[PDB]
Amino acid sequence: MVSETTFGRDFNEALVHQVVVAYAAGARQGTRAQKTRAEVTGSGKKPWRQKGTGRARSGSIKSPIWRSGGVTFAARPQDHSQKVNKKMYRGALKSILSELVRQDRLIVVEKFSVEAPKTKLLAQKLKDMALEDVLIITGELDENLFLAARNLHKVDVRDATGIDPVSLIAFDKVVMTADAVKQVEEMLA
Amino acid sequence: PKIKTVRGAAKRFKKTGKGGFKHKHANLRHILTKKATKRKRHLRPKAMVSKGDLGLVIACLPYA
Amino acid sequence: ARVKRGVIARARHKKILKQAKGYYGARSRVYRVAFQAVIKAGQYAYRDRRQRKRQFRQLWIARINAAARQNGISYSKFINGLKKASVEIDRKILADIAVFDKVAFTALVEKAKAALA
Amino acid sequence: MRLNTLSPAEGSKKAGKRLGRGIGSGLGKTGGRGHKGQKSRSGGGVRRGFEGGQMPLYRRLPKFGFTSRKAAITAEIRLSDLAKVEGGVVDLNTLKAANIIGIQIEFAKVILAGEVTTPVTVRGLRVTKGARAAIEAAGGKIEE
RNA sequence: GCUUGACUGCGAGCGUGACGGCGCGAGCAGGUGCGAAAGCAGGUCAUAGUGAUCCGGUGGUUCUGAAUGGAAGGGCCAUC
RNA sequence: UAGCGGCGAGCGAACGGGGAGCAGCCCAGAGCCUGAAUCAGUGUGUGUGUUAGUGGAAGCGUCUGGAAAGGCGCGCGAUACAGGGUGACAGCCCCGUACACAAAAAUGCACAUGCUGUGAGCUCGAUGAGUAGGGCGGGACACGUGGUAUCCUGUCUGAAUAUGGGGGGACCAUCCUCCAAGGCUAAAUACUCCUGACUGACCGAUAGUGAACCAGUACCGUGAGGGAAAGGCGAAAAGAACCCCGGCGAGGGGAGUGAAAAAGAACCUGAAACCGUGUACGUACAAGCAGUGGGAGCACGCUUAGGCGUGUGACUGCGUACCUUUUGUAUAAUGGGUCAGCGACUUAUAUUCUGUAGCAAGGUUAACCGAAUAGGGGAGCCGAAGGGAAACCGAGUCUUAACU
Ligand SMILES: [K+]
Ligand SMILES: [K+]
Ligand SMILES: [K+]
Ligand SMILES: [K+]
Ligand SMILES: [K+]
Ligand SMILES: [K+]
Ligand SMILES: [K+]
Ligand SMILES: [K+]
Ligand SMILES: [K+]
Ligand SMILES: [K+]
Ligand SMILES: [K+]
Ligand SMILES: [K+]
Ligand SMILES: [K+]
Ligand SMILES: [K+]
Ligand SMILES: [K+]
Ligand SMILES: [Mg+2]
Ligand SMILES: [Mg+2]
Ligand SMILES: [Mg+2]
Ligand SMILES: [Mg+2]
Ligand SMILES: [Mg+2]
Ligand SMILES: [Mg+2]
Ligand SMILES: [Mg+2]
Ligand SMILES: [Mg+2]
Ligand SMILES: [Mg+2]
Ligand SMILES: [Mg+2]
Ligand SMILES: [Mg+2]
Ligand SMILES: [Mg+2]
Ligand SMILES: [Mg+2]
Ligand SMILES: [Mg+2]
Ligand SMILES: [Mg+2]
Ligand SMILES: [Mg+2]
Ligand SMILES: [Mg+2]
Ligand SMILES: [Mg+2]
Ligand SMILES: [Mg+2]
Ligand SMILES: [Mg+2]
Ligand SMILES: [Mg+2]
Ligand SMILES: [Mg+2]
Ligand SMILES: [Mg+2]
Ligand SMILES: [Mg+2]
Ligand SMILES: [Mg+2]
Ligand SMILES: [Mg+2]
Ligand SMILES: [Mg+2]
Ligand SMILES: [Mg+2]
Ligand SMILES: [Mg+2]
Ligand SMILES: [Mg+2]
Ligand SMILES: [Mg+2]
Ligand SMILES: [Mg+2]
Ligand SMILES: [Mg+2]
Ligand SMILES: [Mg+2]
Ligand SMILES: [Mg+2]
Ligand SMILES: [Mg+2]
Ligand SMILES: [Mg+2]
Ligand SMILES: [Mg+2]
Ligand SMILES: [Mg+2]
Ligand SMILES: [Mg+2]
Ligand SMILES: [Mg+2]
Ligand SMILES: [Mg+2]
Ligand SMILES: [Mg+2]
Repeated sequence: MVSETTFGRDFNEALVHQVVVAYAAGARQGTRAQKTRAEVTGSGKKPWRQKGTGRARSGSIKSPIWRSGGVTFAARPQDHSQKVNKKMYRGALKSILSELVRQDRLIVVEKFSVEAPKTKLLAQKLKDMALEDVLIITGELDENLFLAARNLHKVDVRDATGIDPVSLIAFDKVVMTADAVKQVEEMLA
Repeated sequence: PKIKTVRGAAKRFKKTGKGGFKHKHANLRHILTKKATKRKRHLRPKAMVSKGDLGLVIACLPYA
Repeated sequence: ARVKRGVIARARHKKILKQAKGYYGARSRVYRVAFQAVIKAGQYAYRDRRQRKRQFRQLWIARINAAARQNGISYSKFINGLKKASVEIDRKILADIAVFDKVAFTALVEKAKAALA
Repeated sequence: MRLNTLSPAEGSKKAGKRLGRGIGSGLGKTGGRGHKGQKSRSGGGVRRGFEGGQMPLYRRLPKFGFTSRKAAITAEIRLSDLAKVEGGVVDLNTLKAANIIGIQIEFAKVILAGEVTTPVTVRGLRVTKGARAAIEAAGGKIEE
C-alpha cells in the first residue's frame, strides 16, 4: 500500500486482546506464598481432648479456622505466562500496525537520529515534529538516541527486533525508520 | 501429573474407528462342554461396549 | 490480592439495622436478630398487601350493610338490586357515599328497591 | 485502539463457578454436592471403574490379544505424502528425511489415501493394489 | 426299524436384561441321518440342573518369536 | 507406551531422538633417553575485583494554606524523571541517581616469570582370582520367581585368563559387540545458615515470620517441650509556666502551646456490641415470635393554608424466630449470649467436553539457544484410515473352506 497484509488488514480486536493480555501476564513475577496449616510454626499437639470439655473439637493450633492458623489454600509461587501461538502473535502485530496506520499514529521517517547523547537535542527534535509520547523504532540500536531518550518518560527508543504489542498500543504515536519498516515487514511477512 | 491408564481395562478394550470400544465376550473361558455350540459360537466374535458402560470404559482409558 | 471485608460487611449490616429501626430490644440493635426481624417484616408486608384488599372490602360491605338496613334493605338484596338496575358503583364508593352523602345512598337504595320490586 | 479500549470476543470469557457464596448464586450452602454421602465429602468419591462392589466391567470381561512389536515399527504412507519427499524417490530414508515417518520405522506401506499426480519411484516399500494403480496411473514405478 | 442333526461355519429378524449376559430364530454354505417322496433333524413337551474374571493345565495352530535362525514365553481356536 | 501387578489397588521403563555441557588419563614395569609434558606447592611482578571513599546538573514569582513540594505563571538540567527525605504531591531544597574517579594496607581471581618437588617421549612388554560362573537364602533392577536375562552378596563352592573371557532378557547355535575382578578425573546438576543489590497484579498489625514492639521473651511444664499478647501524639515536644478545687493525691477546670488538645501522652481515624444523660411520644384492666396491614391522638417542622412530612403509636385484622436435619419441626430435635475481625470448592499437572480466537489437511512446537514475552529450535505430539489377537491386508478388513 509496504505489504498490505501487514499494514492494511482488518483490526481483529479479539486476537489483539488475547495477545495484549498474554503480554501483561508474561510480565507477572508471581512471587509470593502464604503458609498452609503444615507450614505455620507450632506443635501438632491436639489443643484439648476430643470430648468432655464443652468446647468445639480442635485438632491443630494451625487450623485455618483459628487466628494465627494456616491459610486454607495458601498461595505458592506461580508462573502466569500464557502460550501465544506464533501465528496469533504475528497476526496481532499486523492488526495493531494496520490500526496505527488507519488511526494516523504510525509516522515513517527515512532517518531518525541525534548528534550527541543529549536529552535536550531529542526533546527539541520531538517538539519540532509535534511529538511528546512516542515509540521510536530504528533499524539498529544507536547509543546516542538511546541515551538521549532514557530520561524522557513519554519517549521509548527500540530496534525493529524489540517491538511488542503493548508498546505499539501504549504510546500515542509510533515513529518508524524506513529501515525499521523493512525489518518489521520481513519479521511478519 | 499425567492420568494413569487402568491397565486391566487396556487389556480388555480396544477403541474402534468411531470411538466405540470392542471387547471379548464373557463365558468362553471354561465350563464349555455343557454350553451349546450355538451359544459358544455367538460368544466368539468381539462385541461393542454398550451405552450404559462407555462412561466407565472411557474413564479407565483416557489415552485410548 | 488479600481482600479485607470490614467496609463492605459494615455497609451490609448497617443497611439491615436501618430497616430494623423502631423494633424492640435486640431486633433494632443486633444484626442476627434484626436480620430475621427485617425478613419477617417483609414476609408480612407481602402477605398484607393481599390482606389489605380483603380487609377494606370487608369494611365497605359492613358499612353498606348498616346504611342499607337504615334504608330498610339487607346488603345482599341491595347489591342484587343495584346489579339488576345495572349500577356498577363499587363497594368503596358505596361505603363512602353511605357515610358522606346519606341522601344519595337513599337514592341508590330506592333505585335498588325499584329493580327488585 | 488503546489499552482501555480492548475487549475479549463475546462468549470467550465465561465466569467460573464460585460455590458456597449464598442463596442468590444458586450454588450456596451445599455447593451443588447435594446432601451427605461419600460424594458430598472433601476428597470423596469412588475410583474409576468402581461399580459399588459388583465385579466391574473391566474385570468381568476377559483379557484378549497381545501387542505386536512389529506394528510399532510399521507405518502407512498416504499418496499425498509421495510428493512431500525430495527428489521423487520414495524410500524409507527419504520419507524419514521429509518427516513423514519416524526415525525408528523399519517398514512402510503406501495406501490409497489422498491422491498422487507426479511420477514417483517407490523403492523398498509395500504398496496396496489401489496405491500401485494410482502411482502407475501418474507415471510412477513401484520398485520392490 | 434304521441311525448320530446331541453336526461345523454363519445368521435376516426378534425377545429379555442397567450392564455382564441370557433366549427364540427362518434362511445361507459345507457335510450327514431317516424317509418312496413332500419333508424332518443344529439334542430331549417347554420352563430349574448353575459360576464372571484372574491364574494355570492339556491338545491344535510357525499368528508372534527382544541381533539373526530356532526355542522359551505370549496370542488365537478347542477344552479342563 | 512396553511391561510389572491378590494382572487388584497401583507400579512403570528402555531403545531411539532433541538439547545443556563436554576431556580424558594413570598404575598393575622395566629398559632407553633424561628430567623435557602437565598439574600441584611456595615466591616476585602484573593487571583486575573486593574490603573505606571523591566529585556529581538545574527554580523562581504568585495563590490557597499552619506549612507548599499543590494550583497558576514563566524558566532551567537531564547519559541524572531509580529511590528516599523535607511542615500537603519536588527532575532543579536535601540525600542520592546517570556518569566519571579513588586505596596506605589486606586479600579473591586471571595471567607472566623464578625456585622446590612432579616426571613427558619412545621401544619392549604386561593386562586386576577366592575373582567370573555355580548351588542355597535374600536384596536390587519398572520387572512381585515368573519362561526371567542382568546386577549385589550372607552361606557353600569355584574357572578360563586373549589360542581367552563378558554381553546381546529363559536356552542353544551363528554373528555382532565389548574386555570385569585396580584407580583418578573439570563442565553441564543440587542446595542457601549467611553477604550485597534489585524485583513483586505478595502481606499491611486477628494479616505478614511465632516475633513490625528488648520474642523464642513473658508465661506454662520435672523435663523433652510448649509458647503469647503488645505498632501509630504532633510538622516540630512547642509534652501543657502559672492559677484554682483536691489528701503537698487521683482526677478535673482554667491559662498557655499548636493548624487541631473532642491531637494531652489511657494520645491518628475512632465503627459495633454494651452503658448512660436529655428531649418527643407511648405505657400501670393488660395476655403470646413483638412484626405487619389498618389507625386515632400528641409533639415538632413545612411552599395549596393547606395538607404534607418526621417522631411516637392508643385501638384493631392477620401473625408460633432463624439455621440444620428430616416423611414431617413453633417444636419440648440441632446450633448460636452479643458485636467486631478472621473462617470453607483452591492450586499444579494431565485428560475430555463447551465457548472463543488463530491457522487449516494440516495444526503446534518441548527442552534449549536467544539480554531478547521477539526470533530461532518441528525432537516430538495430535490429525488426515481402517480392519484384525497377530502376521498382515488396506477403503477396506476380519470372520469362514467360502460367504447369500
Ligand atoms: K525513555
Ligand atoms: K452438582
Ligand atoms: K444343511
Ligand atoms: K508554588
Ligand atoms: K524528591
Ligand atoms: K561366588
Ligand atoms: K564374543
Ligand atoms: K507459634
Ligand atoms: K502471633
Ligand atoms: K397489631
Ligand atoms: K431425626
Ligand atoms: K436433645
Ligand atoms: K479442562
Ligand atoms: K478450543
Ligand atoms: K464387510
Ligand atoms: Mg498467619
Ligand atoms: Mg517461541
Ligand atoms: Mg480358552
Ligand atoms: Mg491489601
Ligand atoms: Mg442503635
Ligand atoms: Mg438450587
Ligand atoms: Mg449438611
Ligand atoms: Mg441421605
Ligand atoms: Mg449424594
Ligand atoms: Mg479430609
Ligand atoms: Mg519427526
Ligand atoms: Mg423324550
Ligand atoms: Mg422336561
Ligand atoms: Mg496373578
Ligand atoms: Mg530371536
Ligand atoms: Mg536374544
Ligand atoms: Mg547533586
Ligand atoms: Mg497532612
Ligand atoms: Mg582386565
Ligand atoms: Mg556377569
Ligand atoms: Mg556370584
Ligand atoms: Mg545365574
Ligand atoms: Mg531376589
Ligand atoms: Mg547371556
Ligand atoms: Mg502477628
Ligand atoms: Mg488497626
Ligand atoms: Mg494535676
Ligand atoms: Mg475530633
Ligand atoms: Mg502512652
Ligand atoms: Mg497525620
Ligand atoms: Mg483517638
Ligand atoms: Mg375487667
Ligand atoms: Mg390503661
Ligand atoms: Mg405478658
Ligand atoms: Mg393473633
Ligand atoms: Mg424422625
Ligand atoms: Mg408448623
Ligand atoms: Mg414436639
Ligand atoms: Mg429449639
Ligand atoms: Mg420453649
Ligand atoms: Mg445432632
Ligand atoms: Mg446452645
Ligand atoms: Mg491402523
